[PDB]
Amino acid sequence: SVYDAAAQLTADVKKDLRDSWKVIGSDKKGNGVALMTTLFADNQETIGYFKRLGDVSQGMANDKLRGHSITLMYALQNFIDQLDNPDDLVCVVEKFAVNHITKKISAAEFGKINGPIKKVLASKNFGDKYANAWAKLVAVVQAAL
Amino acid sequence: SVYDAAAQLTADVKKDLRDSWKVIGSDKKGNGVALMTTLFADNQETIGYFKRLGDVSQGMANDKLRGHSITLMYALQNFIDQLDNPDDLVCVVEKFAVNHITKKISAAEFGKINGPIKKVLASKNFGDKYANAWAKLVAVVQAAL
Ligand code: HEM
Ligand code: HEM
Repeated sequence: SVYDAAAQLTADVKKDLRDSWKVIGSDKKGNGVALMTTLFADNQETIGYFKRLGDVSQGMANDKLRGHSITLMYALQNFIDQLDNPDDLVCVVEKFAVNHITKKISAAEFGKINGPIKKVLASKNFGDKYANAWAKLVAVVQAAL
Repeated sequence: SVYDAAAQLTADVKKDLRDSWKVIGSDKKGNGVALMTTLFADNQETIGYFKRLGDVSQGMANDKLRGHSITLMYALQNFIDQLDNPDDLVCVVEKFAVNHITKKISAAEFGKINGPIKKVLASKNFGDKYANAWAKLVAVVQAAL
């Protein structure tokens, strides 16, 4: 239940999400591409889903990948801004869930983003505490897939 | 090209876009839904394109419409944040252009959003000068359609 999952975002979890987002969200292009390249490097079996982006190994040089990556960061910005109201968080999460359901992305595969998030956070000195907080947010999307 | 349309956005235009967005972008749920409902009221012929959202006459109560509207405002947030780097603005604009091209939305049809934007801007007392500035930003997207 996406609603029960949203209920797991306690005061402490929301605080850690906001605090870390303040840093990671400051460079959407840089960290956005970092997230995607890490996903492709650690889970090569997911590259096939991104055929529209062309050669993803080009990273920042790939205009389609850069556009996609920046936009992805605004989806996270959206989630963070909706933390105050569970009803609004759920409706935006379901909107993005549909985008992935159409691309045939399951809850299990969506969860493969946790590894990359932990790595990007770690490179900014945010440890497991923050990685686990973000895993709870990702879990809300997984509940809608 | 799209680059040309973006590179032509002057300092004065960017100033008006940012100043007005500070206001209309401050209430994404409220102004986002207002934009969509106004589009449906003045351009009823577009209602059919949004069948995935269900009964759009339900307004704010429609969770699918609310989720869509909030997300639309983040696409605008994206554009506004990329104003000073045409290269980044272009790649994000082309990304969203693809979303509409797949939905069979022509450049002329995309331009129908100018009416709703002008009305929402006016509701906050931003006049024709601001409506003209936004029309120039919409024109960047039209260059990709
Ligand atoms: C933090 C997690 C993630 C977020 C917030 C996110 C966000 C997004 C956004 C905003 C889009 C654009 C939707 C559109 O306009 O069609 C997108 C597209 C896509 N996402 Fe994700 N995504 C995430 C994780 C993943 C993962 C882990 C996979 C795959 C294992 C995945 C697969 C896809 C695919 C295949 C597309 C379509 C790309 C294209 O053809 O343009 N996403 N995602
Ligand atoms: C300020 C201008 C506009 C912006 C920034 C914008 C933004 C968006 C965004 C972000 C999406 C979601 C993309 C996706 O996840 O697939 C979307 C979907 C869509 N847009 Fe727009 N849009 C604008 C104007 C228009 C206009 C004027 C029309 C119609 C004449 C239109 C028709 C559509 C349609 C049919 C969809 C698909 C909705 C669905 O089935 O989920 N858009 N738009």
